[PDB]
Amino acid sequence: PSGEERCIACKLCEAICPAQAITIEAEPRADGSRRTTRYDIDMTKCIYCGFCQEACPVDAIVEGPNFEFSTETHEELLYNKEKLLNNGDKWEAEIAANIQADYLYR
Amino acid sequence: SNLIEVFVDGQSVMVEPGTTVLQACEKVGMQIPRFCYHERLSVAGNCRMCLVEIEKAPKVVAACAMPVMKGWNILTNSEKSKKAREGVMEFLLANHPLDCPICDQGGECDLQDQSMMFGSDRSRFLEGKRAVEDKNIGPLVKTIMTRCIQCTRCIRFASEIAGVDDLGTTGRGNDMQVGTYIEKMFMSELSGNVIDICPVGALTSKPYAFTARPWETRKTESIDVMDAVGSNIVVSTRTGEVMRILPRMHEDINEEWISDKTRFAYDGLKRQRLTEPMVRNEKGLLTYTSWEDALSRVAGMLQNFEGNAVAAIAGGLVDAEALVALKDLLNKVDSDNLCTEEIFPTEGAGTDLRSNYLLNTTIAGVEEADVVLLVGTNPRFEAPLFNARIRKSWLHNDLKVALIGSPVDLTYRYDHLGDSPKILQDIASGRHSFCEVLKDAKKPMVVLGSSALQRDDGAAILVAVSNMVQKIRVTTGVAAEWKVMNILHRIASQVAALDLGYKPGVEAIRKNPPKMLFLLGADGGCITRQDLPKDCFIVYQGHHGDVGAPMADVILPGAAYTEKSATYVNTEGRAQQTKVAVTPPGLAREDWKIIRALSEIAGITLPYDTLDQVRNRLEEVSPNLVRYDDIEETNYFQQASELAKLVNQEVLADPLVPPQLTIKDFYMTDSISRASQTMAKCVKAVTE
Amino acid sequence: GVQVSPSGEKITHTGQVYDEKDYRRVRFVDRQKEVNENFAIDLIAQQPVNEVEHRIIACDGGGGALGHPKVYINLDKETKTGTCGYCGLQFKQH
Amino acid sequence: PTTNPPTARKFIWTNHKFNVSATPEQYVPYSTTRKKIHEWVPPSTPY
Amino acid sequence: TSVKPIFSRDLNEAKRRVRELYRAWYREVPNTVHLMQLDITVKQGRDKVREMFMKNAHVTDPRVVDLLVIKGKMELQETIKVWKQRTHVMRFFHETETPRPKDFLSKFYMGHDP
Amino acid sequence: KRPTVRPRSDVTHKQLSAFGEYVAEILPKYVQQVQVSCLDELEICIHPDGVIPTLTFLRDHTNAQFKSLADLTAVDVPTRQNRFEIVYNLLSLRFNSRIRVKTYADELTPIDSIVSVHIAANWYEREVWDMFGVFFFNHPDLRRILTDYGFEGHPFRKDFPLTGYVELRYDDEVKRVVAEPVELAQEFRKFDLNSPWEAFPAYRQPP
Amino acid sequence: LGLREIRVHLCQRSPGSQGVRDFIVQRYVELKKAHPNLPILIRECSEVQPKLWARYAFGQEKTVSLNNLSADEVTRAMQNVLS
Amino acid sequence: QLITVDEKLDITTLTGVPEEHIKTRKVRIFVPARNNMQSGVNNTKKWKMEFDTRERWENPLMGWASTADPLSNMVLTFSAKEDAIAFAEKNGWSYDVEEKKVPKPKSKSYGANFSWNKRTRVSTK
Amino acid sequence: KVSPPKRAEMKTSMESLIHHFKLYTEGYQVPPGATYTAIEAPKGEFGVYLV
Ligand code: SF4
Ligand code: SF4
Ligand code: SF4
Ligand code: SF4
Ligand code: FES
Ligand SMILES: [Zn+2]
Repeated sequence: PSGEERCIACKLCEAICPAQAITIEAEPRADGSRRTTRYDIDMTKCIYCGFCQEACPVDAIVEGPNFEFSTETHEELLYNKEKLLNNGDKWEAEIAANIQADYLYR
Repeated sequence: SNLIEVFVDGQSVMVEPGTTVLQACEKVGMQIPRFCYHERLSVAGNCRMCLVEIEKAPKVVAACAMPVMKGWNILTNSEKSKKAREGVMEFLLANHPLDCPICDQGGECDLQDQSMMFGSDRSRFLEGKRAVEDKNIGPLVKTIMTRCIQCTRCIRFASEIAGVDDLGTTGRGNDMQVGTYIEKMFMSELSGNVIDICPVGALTSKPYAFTARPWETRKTESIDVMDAVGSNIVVSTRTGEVMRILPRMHEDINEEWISDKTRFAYDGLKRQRLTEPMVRNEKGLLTYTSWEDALSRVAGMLQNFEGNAVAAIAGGLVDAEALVALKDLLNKVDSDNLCTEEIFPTEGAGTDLRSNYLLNTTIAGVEEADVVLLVGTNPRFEAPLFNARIRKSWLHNDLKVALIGSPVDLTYRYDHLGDSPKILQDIASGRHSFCEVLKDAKKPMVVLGSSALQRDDGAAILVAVSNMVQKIRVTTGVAAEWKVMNILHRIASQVAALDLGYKPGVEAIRKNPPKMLFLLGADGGCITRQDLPKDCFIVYQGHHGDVGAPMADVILPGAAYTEKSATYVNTEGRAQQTKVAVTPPGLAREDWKIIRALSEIAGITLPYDTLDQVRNRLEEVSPNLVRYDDIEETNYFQQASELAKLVNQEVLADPLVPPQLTIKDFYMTDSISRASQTMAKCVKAVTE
Repeated sequence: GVQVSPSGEKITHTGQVYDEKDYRRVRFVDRQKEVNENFAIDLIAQQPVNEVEHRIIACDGGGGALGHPKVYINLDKETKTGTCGYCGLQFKQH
Repeated sequence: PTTNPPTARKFIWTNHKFNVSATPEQYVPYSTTRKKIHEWVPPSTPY
Repeated sequence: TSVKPIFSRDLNEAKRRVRELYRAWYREVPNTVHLMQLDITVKQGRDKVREMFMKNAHVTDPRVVDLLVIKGKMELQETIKVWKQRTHVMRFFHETETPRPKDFLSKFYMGHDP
Repeated sequence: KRPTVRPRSDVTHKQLSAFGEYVAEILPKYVQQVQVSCLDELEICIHPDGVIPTLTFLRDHTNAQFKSLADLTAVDVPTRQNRFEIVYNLLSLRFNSRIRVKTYADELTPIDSIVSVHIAANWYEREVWDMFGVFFFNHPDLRRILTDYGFEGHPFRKDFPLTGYVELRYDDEVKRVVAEPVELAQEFRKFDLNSPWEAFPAYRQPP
Repeated sequence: LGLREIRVHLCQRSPGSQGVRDFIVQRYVELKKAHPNLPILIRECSEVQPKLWARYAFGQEKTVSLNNLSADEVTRAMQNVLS
Repeated sequence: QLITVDEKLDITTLTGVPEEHIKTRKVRIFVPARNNMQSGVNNTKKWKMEFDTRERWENPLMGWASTADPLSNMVLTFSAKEDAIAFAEKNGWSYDVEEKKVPKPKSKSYGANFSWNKRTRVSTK
Repeated sequence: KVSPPKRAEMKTSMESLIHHFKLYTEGYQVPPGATYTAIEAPKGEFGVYLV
C-alpha cells in the first residue's frame, strides 16, 4: 500500500516454475534493498499453474483474472518487469479483492 | 598397534585413541549434525547438536568433543538422539528471524537442511523474538547479526588461522552479541573465509549480495592465478556470467581457505577489458578492426625481422600453452629473447636444475619441520596460505620462525634477525645467536622469496643462501631426502616459464633493444617506449589494458584464467589444470590459438592445431606439466651449489624491505586486481 | 525518476537505457517501451518514520497473512533508524 | 463497486487501457539489465 | 572377447547382409525419386547412399554392423513405403546447412570452438 | 494407528514371499534375487534367456494366471555394464495380485520377444527399441513408433540431451520443413538441488 | 644451424634412466663451465623413457633415445650432439 | 554360442550423434567438491561426468543466455570410476580423470585448548 | 516435510518457512524404491511405474 515494490528476488518462483518461464537478475537498489533488476516471463512457456503465487512468501507475483490479452505478435507475450508492474497497477483493484476472498483457504 | 575396537550401530570399527565419536562414525559414513565443529578449528561444544546415546549409558554425549572409549556402541538413529536433535533445532530456530528469502545463504544453509532432516516441522514458540544490533565491519563481510546462532566458529578462525584476535562475545544469555565491542574494520587477507565458515547467513559477502542463488549456479573447478600457491577454486556462473568464487578442498594447498583477492577480484574480469583487435591508424590512434587485418600487420612485420630484433615478455597471468607457442614461433624465426618480467638469477645452474627455483619442500612439508627461516618475504601479503600453513605448524607442532628483513606482522612471533643480507654470511660462518638454536634442529627449511631477487644482488643473495644451506646440512646431518632450500614466488606464470626455457629478467632486451616486442600479458611497467628504438613495433597479446596496451601498435585480445583451459605451475612445481567456465567476450580468443593463427598467416604453420597437441608439445619440452596434481621430486642441489659458489658477487650493505609491507599494498598487485571496485574499496577503508 | 536520455528514451528504475549507437532502438519505432512511472524508491522515500516506544518491535505489511513474514528490528542505534528487509518502513524510539 | 468500492491507491491507474496489440503505444520487450562486461576506452593520444 | 552374436558368426557374413542392403537401396532410389516428386537425379541419390554407407566403414564389430543393417532396413521400409515424405528424404542432403569449415583459421575467425 | 503414515499389513508380504520361494524353487535355471518391498510388490529378477519360459509360466500356470501385461518398461543406468533394466508388470485377475519380472540388457545383448506369449508386448517392444535401443528377436514389425521417421537417436537414454541434436523450421529457399542443428534462445537452466545430508540412514551406502 | 638449447629428460627411480644421474653428478658442472652462456635443461619425471633433445637456430629438434645406457656412452652421444 | 571380439567396444555408429560432439568434445570425470558453505558431504560420493563448456551469448531481444550445443546441461552419475571410463571409451569421448580427494584424518582434542605449555591455549571459550 | 504449510503459518513460524522454502525450491526427497500403481481411469487402467 505504500507503493513499495513487493518482490525481493528470492528466486524460487523460477525454482518451481515447471516450464522455466521466469528469469530473475537481482542487485541492491542503492537504497540498500534486495530488489530485482529483471523479472521476465515467457508467457508462451507459462502453463498458468499458480505455483509461483503459492510459492511467493510476500504475495508479490499473482495470477490475475485477465484472459483477454491475445496479441498479433509473439514478442508481445514475452514480458518483463515493467509490463508486470503495469498489470499490477492496472489490476490491483481486482486482485486485492480476489486475494481477500480466497485467503483463509491458502 | 595402539588401536581401539568401537561399534557404530553395532558395526565395528578400529580407531586410534585421541579420536572422537564424530570421526568414528565418519569412518562408517555417518556424519553427525553440527553447527560448531569444523575439522580445522578448535573444538567448542556450543551447539549441542552432536548428541548421541550410547547403548547403556544414561545420557547423551557431545560427539564432536567426547573421545571414544573401548567397547562402545554409538546409536545415531535412536529415539533419544533424535529427540535431542529436535529439541536443539527448536531452540535454535526460536529466535531466528524469518529472513530466508532475503538471506543470501538461502539454499546453502546448514540450519535449513538440518531442520529438514534432523528436526521437527512445527514451532510451539508463541513469544516475541529478539533483534540484534548489526555491525559495520567492512566492504566485504555483510553482518546481519539478528540471525547468528552463537557458534563461535568465527572467533576461532580469526584467532587460530588469521591470528587477529579482534572478535569475541559481549554479554551473556540471549543478549550475548558476537563481534567487536567497538567499530573495527576486520580487514585481513583471510577474512572472506568467514563467509564460508558461518553456516548461517549472519555474515555474507557484499559483492555477491542479493545477486544469485545456489541452485541457479553452475560450478566449474578451476584454480587461482593471482598468487603462485595454486589454490584450488570453484568458479560459480549464472547464465554465462561469473557470480562468485569459492574454495576447493585440497590438503596440500588451500586447506579449505583462500585469500580475499581471489574471491573478491573476479569483479575485475568485467572492467577495463579488451574485446576486439585494435590497430593504430594514420593519426596514431587505436581503432577497432578485424582479426585478419591485425594478424596480417603482425606477420608482415614479422617476416622482415629475424633474430635479436624480436623479443617477448611474458608476465603474470599467462598460461604455459601460450608460452610454448610464442617460444616455438620465435625459435622458428631464430630469436631467443623469451623473457619474463621478474628477475631470477641465471649466474649458476640458472633455470636448469628445477630444485633451484622451486619449493623443494612442499607446502605440506612445513608441517614436518622444526625451524623455518624467512628471507626477503612477507608471506602474509604474498602466498598468504603458505603463511597460514606456517601458523598451523606454529600451533600444533611448536615451531620457531626466523626472519631476515624488516619487522612486519606475520600473525606470529618470528625472532627478527635484523635487516640485512650480511647476516646470511654471519650464519654461514657459524657464530650468530641463531646457530645455537639451529644445531638442535633436525628438519629446517630456509625459504627465500622472488622479491629480494628483483634487486641488483639477487645472484649474490642466492649464492650466500646456498653456501649457508650446504654448511647447514653439514652441521646438522638431516637426512638423505629432506630438502632445506626453497624459493617462494608471487607470480603464477613464472615456474612454467623457467621450466620451458624462458630467460628471467629483461636484461637481454635492454642489452639488444629489439625492433619488435610481443608483450604477452605484460601489463607491468618494466619496459617502456622511452627505452626502445625509434620506430618500434609493439604488439600486446592479453587482456586488461592497464599500461601495456596503450604503448602498443596493435592489440590482440586474450582470455582470462576463468575463460580458458590452461596449466599453471605453482611454487611447489605442481601443474594444475584450469577448466573453462565462461567464454571470453567480444572477439577475444585463446592465446595459443592466436599464436597458431598468426603463424598460419605467416609461413611457419606450427605443427599443432588443437589443445591436446599443445599439451603433448609441453610433454616434449618439460614432461612435468602434463602431470596434473602429481608433484615431482627434484634433486641435484649439490650440483647447483658447486656451480654457484664459482661466481663471486658481493652483497650490498643494503637492507631488504619487501614491496608488500602493509595490507595497503596487498589488494592491488595485478591487472584484474587493479581494475576492480572491491579491492579499491578495501584500500579506501584501510587508508581512511 | 523518468528523466530521459539525450537519445529521447525514458530511463527505468533499473537505469537501463540503450546507447545512441545501439541498434536495438529499432524495436521502439512506431512503438514505445513500457516503463512504469511510479518508482518505488521515491515512493517509499515519500513515507514517514513510525516512532515507537520499545527497542524491539515487529513488522508485517499490515494485513497479517497478506503482507510478509514477521521480522523483528532493533532500535538501539540513534544516529540511524531501523529498516525492514521486505518492505522499507522505518522506526525509531523516544 | 457502487456499494462495495475498492481501495484507493496512489499507484493504481486512473484511466484504464484496452488491449493494444497492433497499434502504436503497444508493448515491446527489452533487457531491463545493463552492460555487464565493460570495454577498455583507449587514450586519445599517441605513443 | 567371449561375447554373444546377433545374426552374424563373423564380419564376412555381416558384409553379405550389408551388400544385400546396398542392393535394395540401389534398386529403390529410382522409384523414390518418381513416386514422391523429388527434384534430384538418381546419380546423386545413389551417391548419397554410398556416402551414408562409407560414414560407417571404420567399424569391425559384427554386432554393430548387424544393428546398422537393421536400422538400414527400417529406413528402407519407410522409404519403399511413403511413411516418410520428401522432407525426410531431402533431410539427408543438408540442403540448407552451410559447410562446417574443416580448417583452423576459419574456425578462429568465427567462434571459440576447435 | 498413526494417521499421517500409511497403514501396514503383513499377510500380503507373507503371501508374496511364499510365492517368491515358489517361483525361485520351481524355475532355478533363470531366477535371481527375488525380493518383496515395504509396500508389498513382488519383484522377480531374471536372466535374459529365461524370458519366454518365465512369462509363459506366469501366464499359463494354474496358481499363477498372470495373463495380462500392464507395462513393459526399460530403465537406463549407465553405471552398470548391462545398462537397460527391463521390467514386466503383470496381473492375474484370478488372485487379484500383481508381479514384476525383471531382466537386463545392453546395446549389443538383445532379448527374445514376447508376442508369442503376450501380444500386448508388440508396441511396447517397439517403444523400447525406439527409446533405448534394445533390439528384440523374432518380432513381426519392430519399427519405431514415437520418434519421427528420419530420426537418429534413442532419446530416453540418460546420455541423450533433453533438447536433442536437430531442430525444425520451414524455409522458403527449398519450401520444406528442413532440419537445422539446435540453437536455443534460452539455455535450459540446470539446477543443483540435491542436499548434502543423509536423509535416509536405512539406504546408507558404506564405502 | 648453431646449437641453442639442450634439454635432458630422465627419471629419478627407474633404472633405464640410470646413467643420466651418474652422468649429471659427474660431468654437469664441468660441462656448464665449458658452456656457461649455453643452457641445458634437466627436467625429470616419475616414469618416462629418457631422451636428449637439442634445438638449433630454427625449430629444428633432434633426439636420441638413451634408454638403458651407461654414463660414458651418454657423454659420448652428448659430445656428438655438441659437435 | 560365443564370439571373440578383440577391438574396443564402440557404439558411436548407434548413438545417433554427429561427428562433431564425439571427436571435438572433452569430458571431465570427477567427484564434485563439497560446497564450502555447507558442512555436508553427501553431494560427494558419486563419480560424475561433465562436458566442456561452450559459447553462451546474450540474446539480442531480452538478454537471455543462449547456446548452440545440447550437451551443456549434461550430467551423468556413476557409483565408481571404471564405469565412467568405460562409458566414455564406449561412446567415443576423450576424458580427463580427476582423482578422488579425501580429507586427511586429524587428531582433535578439547583438552589442548587449556594447556599449561602449548600454544593451543586459546584465549577465548 | 512433504506438504506445504498454511500461508499464515509460514509468516509467523520459522520452521514452516524453512519447509516452504525447501518444498518450493528443492522438493521433499522421497526414499529410493519403486512402485507400479494403477487406478480405473475412465478409459481403463492408468498406470505409473515410478523409480
Ligand atoms: S516474485 Fe515472489 S517468489 Fe519470485 S523472486 Fe519475487 S519475492 Fe521471490
Ligand atoms: S503459473 Fe506460469 S509462471 Fe507461474 S509457476 Fe506456473 S508456469 Fe511458471
Ligand atoms: S541462515 Fe538464512 S537461510 Fe538459514 S535459516 Fe537463517 S534466514 Fe533462513
Ligand atoms: S557469526 Fe556465524 S560463525 Fe560467528 S558465532 Fe555467529 S553463527 Fe557462528
Ligand atoms: S557439533 Fe558438537 S556441540 Fe556443536
Ligand atoms: Zn516490513
